Amino acid sequence: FLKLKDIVGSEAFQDYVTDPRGLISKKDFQKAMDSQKQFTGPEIQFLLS
Amino acid sequence: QWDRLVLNTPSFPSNYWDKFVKRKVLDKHGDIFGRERIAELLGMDLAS
Repeated sequence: FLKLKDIVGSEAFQDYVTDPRGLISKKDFQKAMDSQKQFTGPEIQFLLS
Repeated sequence: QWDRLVLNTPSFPSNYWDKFVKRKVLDKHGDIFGRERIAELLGMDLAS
C-alpha cells in the first residue's frame, strides 16, 4: 500500500487510465500493475480484492 | 541529445571492448520497460 500511491501517481498508470472519469477497469487495473511488473500476481489479486 | 543517435546503431560498442552492453542493459531494465521497448531503443532484435 506504499507502492500503490506511487504507481497511481505514475503517468504509466494514469496513461493506462482511458476512462475520462478516471476509474480504470478491474481488467484494466490488472494491466497497469502488469506494466510496472512491480506487484506479483497474487499481490495484484489482493489489490483487486 | 547527440548520443541518442548511436543507441540503435548496429555497432554501438566499436571501440569499447564490452560487446555485451546491449544485452546487459536489456535484461537489467527489461522487466520494467518490457523487452520490446528496450529492443526498439537499442536496435536489437530478440527474434534474431
